[PDB]
Amino acid sequence: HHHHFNLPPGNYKKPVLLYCSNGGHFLRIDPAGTVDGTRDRSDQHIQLQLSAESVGEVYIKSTETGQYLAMDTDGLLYGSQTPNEECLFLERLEENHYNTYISKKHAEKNWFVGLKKNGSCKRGPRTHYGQKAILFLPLPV
Repeated sequence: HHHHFNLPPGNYKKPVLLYCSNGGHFLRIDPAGTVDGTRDRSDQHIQLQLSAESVGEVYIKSTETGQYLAMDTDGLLYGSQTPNEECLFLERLEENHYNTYISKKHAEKNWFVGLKKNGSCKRGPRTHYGQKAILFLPLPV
């Protein structure tokens, strides 16, 4: 393990919005496979369903399009039509409160899912422990 194992409470029984407190955006997976954040809670591409592959390891899927959130070899988030190794994330508790998602494939490099204040996704190498961009709260739909 390259990381701690403090896990968040709550389960995967229902779909959630992944809210980034950094700029106040909900994680959005566009039908074209594009990923970013939006502040519009009426958007139909921010509803996500998480599922556990192993304890603490999850897939994050758009309920609207069925796409899986994934992080590519250069650190960019994208929507994948099929589940692959780039779609698994280590879900952890952070600052005793928030949920963070580390790319399993690139866990040794500490590449996180994160949104900037302007709503754009952060590239894996630009993320790290301590940033506000990596902190999410799973709000009920």
